[PDB]
Amino acid sequence: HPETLVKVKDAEDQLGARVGYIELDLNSGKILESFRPEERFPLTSTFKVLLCGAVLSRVDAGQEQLGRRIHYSQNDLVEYSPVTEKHLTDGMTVRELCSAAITMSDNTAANLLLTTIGGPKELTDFLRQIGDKETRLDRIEPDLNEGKLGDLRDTTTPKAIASTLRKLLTGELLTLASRQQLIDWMEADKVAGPLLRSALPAGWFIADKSGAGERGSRGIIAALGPDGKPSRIVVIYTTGSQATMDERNRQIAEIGASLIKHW
Ligand SMILES: [Cl-]
Ligand SMILES: [Cl-]
Ligand SMILES: [Cl-]
Ligand SMILES: [Cl-]
Ligand SMILES: [Mg+2]
Ligand SMILES: [Mg+2]
Ligand SMILES: [Mg+2]
Repeated sequence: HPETLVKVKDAEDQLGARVGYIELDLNSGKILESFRPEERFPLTSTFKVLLCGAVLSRVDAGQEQLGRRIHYSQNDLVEYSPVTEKHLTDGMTVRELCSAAITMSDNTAANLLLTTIGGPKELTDFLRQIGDKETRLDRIEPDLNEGKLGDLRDTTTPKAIASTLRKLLTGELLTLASRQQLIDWMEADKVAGPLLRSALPAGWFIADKSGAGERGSRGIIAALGPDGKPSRIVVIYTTGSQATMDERNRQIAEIGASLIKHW
């Protein structure tokens, strides 16, 4: 909607950075709205949904078990690891790690999951296999969050990741049980959801994953809609801003508020 595009432009002006935006119809994949849809942005922590997709593909294939216990050590622990820092001595199962990575934004959990699949290159190969030609993961947390100028590492485009999320959450890439488990993780309540959840109306469905990195990187991918059922995918990315985190959050949240208002 033009009203949403105005809010995307206002965000670029206020934040002093590029903003990328896409909305897709969930059922058809038709592009409803877009702004800088094929420009590159850091994935930031939005990659964690793609990662758990890859894990679930391996579960479907009999190559991984959700109940497999992963044991790890103190120097696997990186910053922003609220769940994994509670399990150094007992380990965590693969399903516990995906829940932690997606719902609690746990960096160590995502790194351990990356190990389970064989690393960033294997995630990139899985993406290529399912038809995503743009998205790339090169590094693990927190390195992938650096957001360096002119660096193509750990980037996607809004259009590419929107299409990939649609492939994972709908149709036949994952089994129904896997599809439902990924949605469950993404729908689970989080500690704070400033970008879309905070103002989302009661009774709306939302399955989302946000990310924040260095150098102004911020992103969210989501499936959402009224009446407890998703009907659109929205992706919003920015990088480069040196505005405060609160200002960055507020400008992105206004884009979401407009999407909902003019739905
Ligand atoms: Cl454009
Ligand atoms: Cl573009
Ligand atoms: Cl492993
Ligand atoms: Cl959020
Ligand atoms: Mg050990
Ligand atoms: Mg649930
Ligand atoms: Mg809820």
